[PDB]
Amino acid sequence: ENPASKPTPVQDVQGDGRWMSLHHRFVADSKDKEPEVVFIGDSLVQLMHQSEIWRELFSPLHALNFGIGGDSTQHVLWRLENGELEHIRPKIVVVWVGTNNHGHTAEQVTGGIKAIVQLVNERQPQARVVVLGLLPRGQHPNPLREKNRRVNELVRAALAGHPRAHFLDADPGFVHSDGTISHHDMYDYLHLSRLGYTPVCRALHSLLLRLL
Repeated sequence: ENPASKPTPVQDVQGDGRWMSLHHRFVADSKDKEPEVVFIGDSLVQLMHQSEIWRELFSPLHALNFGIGGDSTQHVLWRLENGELEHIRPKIVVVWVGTNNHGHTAEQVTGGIKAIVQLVNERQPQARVVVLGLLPRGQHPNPLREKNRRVNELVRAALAGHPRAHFLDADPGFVHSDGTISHHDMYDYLHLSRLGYTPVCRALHSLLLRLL
């Protein structure tokens, strides 16, 4: 198997069960709410909710945010199969995962992303699926930049022929001419500051408004 597309939960090796607590909260959310849009993915999705761009741009859309820090594609796949898509009928599902898939080749990660789109197409066939490109990372040029770039190419190629599947590259150009990423945009060269989220969320919001 491709480990990126084999659904599996995160095993708790620390002891406080926080991952499973989050999953259960999201399952409860889906059970009790009627979102038009659901966002699912890793910390880039999760921390988008810690506003203050979420309330102005995405709350009005009737959205649920199921981002979980540290998740790889297989974790998101498992969550979608194990309750987070139940009791809802969203118009759009936004997917943003793959940067945490350490140990998986770019091809494998792409396979994971395609599995997530397929699952969504099966369980929520009426929904359009938006997949965000993986952002660059690291202060200077490094292998993860090339990897994430390659994933984006392969995913873009994969979704090109997909009527209601949309690939969005939300990168406004975080990697500068000198090859650096500014801590003003990504405070730790991975997670986005408020300043970093602005153009990303702006790009997403526009697309969501078209589709909607």
